[PDB]
Amino acid sequence: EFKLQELNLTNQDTGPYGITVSDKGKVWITQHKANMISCINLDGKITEYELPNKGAKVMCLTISSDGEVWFTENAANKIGRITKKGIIKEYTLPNPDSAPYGITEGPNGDIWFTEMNGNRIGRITDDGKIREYELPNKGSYPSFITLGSDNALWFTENQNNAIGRITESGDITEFKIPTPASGPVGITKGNDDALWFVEIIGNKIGRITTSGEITEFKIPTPNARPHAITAGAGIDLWFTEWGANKIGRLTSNNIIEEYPIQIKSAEPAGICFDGETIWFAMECDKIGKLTLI
Amino acid sequence: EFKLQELNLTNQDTGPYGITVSDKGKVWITQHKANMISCINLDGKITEYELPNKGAKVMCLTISSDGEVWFTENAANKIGRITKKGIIKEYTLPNPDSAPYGITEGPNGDIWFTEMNGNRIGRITDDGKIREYELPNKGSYPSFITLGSDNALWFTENQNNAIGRITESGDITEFKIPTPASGPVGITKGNDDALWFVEIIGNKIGRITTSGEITEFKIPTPNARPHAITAGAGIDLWFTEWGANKIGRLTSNNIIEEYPIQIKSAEPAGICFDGETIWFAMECDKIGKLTLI
Amino acid sequence: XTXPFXX
Amino acid sequence: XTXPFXX
Ligand SMILES: CCN(CC)CCS(=O)(=O)[C@@H]1CCN2C(=O)c3coc(n3)CC(=O)C[C@@H](O)/C=C(C)/C=C/CNC(=O)/C=C/[C@H](C)[C@H](C(C)C)OC(=O)[C@@H]12
Ligand SMILES: CCN(CC)CCS(=O)(=O)[C@@H]1CCN2C(=O)c3coc(n3)CC(=O)C[C@H](O)/C=C(C)/C=C/CNC(=O)/C=C/[C@@H](C)[C@H](C(C)C)OC(=O)[C@@H]12
Ligand SMILES: [Mg+2]
Ligand SMILES: [Mg+2]
Ligand SMILES: [Mg+2]
Ligand SMILES: [Mg+2]
Repeated sequence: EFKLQELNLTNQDTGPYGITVSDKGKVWITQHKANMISCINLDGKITEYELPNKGAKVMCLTISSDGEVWFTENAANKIGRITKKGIIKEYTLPNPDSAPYGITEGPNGDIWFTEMNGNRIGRITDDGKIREYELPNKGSYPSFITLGSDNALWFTENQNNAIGRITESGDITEFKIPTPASGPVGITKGNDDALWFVEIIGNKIGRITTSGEITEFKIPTPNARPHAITAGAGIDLWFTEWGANKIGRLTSNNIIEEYPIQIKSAEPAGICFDGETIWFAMECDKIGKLTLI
Repeated sequence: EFKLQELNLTNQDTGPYGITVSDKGKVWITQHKANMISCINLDGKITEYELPNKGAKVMCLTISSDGEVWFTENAANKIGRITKKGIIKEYTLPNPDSAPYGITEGPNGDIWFTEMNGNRIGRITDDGKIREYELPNKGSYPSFITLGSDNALWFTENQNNAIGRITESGDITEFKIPTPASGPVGITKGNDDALWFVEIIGNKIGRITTSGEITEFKIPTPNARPHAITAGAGIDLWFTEWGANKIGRLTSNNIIEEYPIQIKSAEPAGICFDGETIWFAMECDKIGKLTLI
Repeated sequence: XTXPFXX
Repeated sequence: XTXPFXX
């Protein structure tokens, strides 16, 4: 089957939350307590990137096409950027207290992000111009954001019980999730080209096509409280089960397997896939990897 | 200066991507959505060539010395050919799915092509024998391919940040581009006999001689994202700027001029030159021509 | 406990 | 958007 190994961090302050891998097996984590971003080299060595000002609350991050690490500062109203030369750039948002969270690359290279308190999708270029698009509904609380097969950006709307679609010209479109007040969180592009997402409340894995067709699959463990979802090999879809302390896998026939992490109360957050290893961040000071064999 | 005219296609499904001209002003386009190849007669009429099986993803094409249109089928693991009698021949590659992309004629008449997932340069004869040559480095992602003044075939290595050289005997040689992770795409023979190429990430026009000397020229528009490059009159080198929605021109003194398209979000792809008109394909359902006035 | 309340 | 991701 599979096997579960947890790497313990040496910094114990830190709060590992968002995770990503690169064009080698370099894993990058956001650490919201330490107020820094660390990278674990292919074989061994961590390198931390301490932010200039304290209290930024570093949440999601992504590796851009031109070798840069982009991240959001939830409490500092900023978009961050580590260049290939290792320097940190920070970009303040137009409106006070927008609370940026999710982040991913756009089809043209631009970096798009969600603003939770701001209630608007964002957009930023390397030379750092920003333009935003207000959502239609009051307090949608947009969260994760992913790039779909139709080259529009797809985002979950935690309060508005919806999956949102935004294309290049800022045209926004929303699809109401059948499960009332399900509170969607993680969203990702599946290898079948549909958008897959989690329901923290509904306790369901959601699938939405580009057309808009929705199908749902119930998570076997009650109150699992899923946070982040990533695509694995073939049709696999892995997800961190924060409340159940497990790693969920949606495999063949849309069946959900759940692998217990069970070092207790670990708080699994962000999750990704390098081609062989499912990597996931645990807020309780460790990093989890999961291989089949 | 110059002037910009966009002809709109009547097929709207279509996605024009690769373009080429003939021993008249006959322009041939690949249409990867329609799954067909069309030809626009010197004055007026289109003639479509519908592929037998759906989902082939027709990418690059070229007009061979003996009056044939050769093309690659990216998703069907095939090399295609339209004979001068108008019939379509398809040749499956030895290894499943190899994902052929770029295509050009060899010095002996053979048709050479690149396999992206396959990680190997290909070779095909009219009577349809195929032989391949594995690349040295893992996941070079070879793309465009062109015939240099030294009669070796030159190709860009998108992942491996290199310009590759292959002679008749399958001798492969690689030259690492100074700009790290620049992700080269278009390559063409310039009228100065050097090989010119684009860097989708680096945002540079690259020149490599047959000896191997590299010089680079920065594109004025940030994040231009160049795709294809063709030789024009004299020392001119034209290129489609996909991300910037412009047509770039490297003129006298290696200066880059940039002509805007201004049909929004048109997606310029393949580009060529018939002697008077720069022809380029725009994925968003039209074809662009550009003459000097 | 998932960062924003209650993600 | 240039055919293969991301040419
Ligand atoms: C500047 C940013 N760039 C470029 C640098 C990127 C925007 S884009 O190029 O990614 C884009 C994605 C898909 N678009 C299509 O036309 C398209 C997507 O799938 C298809 N066509 C497939 C079809 O078969 C066609 C058919 O379904 C047509 C559809 C569904 C048309 C839908 C409406 N399209 C538009 O109105 C275009 C809307 C925006 C502007 C899109 C995108 C950018 C998302 O248009 C496109 O440029 C492109
Ligand atoms: C799924 C979550 N559940 C429910 C199943 C459990 C409750 S909890 O996990 O959310 C809890 C809240 C904060 N905890 C921290 O570790 C924490 C809070 O602030 C901090 N860490 C920051 C610090 O690093 C320093 C701080 O001043 C004091 C700390 C960290 C003390 C840590 C010692 N904690 C424990 O011994 C226990 C930690 C776990 C067991 C705690 C429970 C004891 C409540 O819960 C945590 O997982 C979590
Ligand atoms: Mg960048
Ligand atoms: Mg022939
Ligand atoms: Mg927590
Ligand atoms: Mg495109």
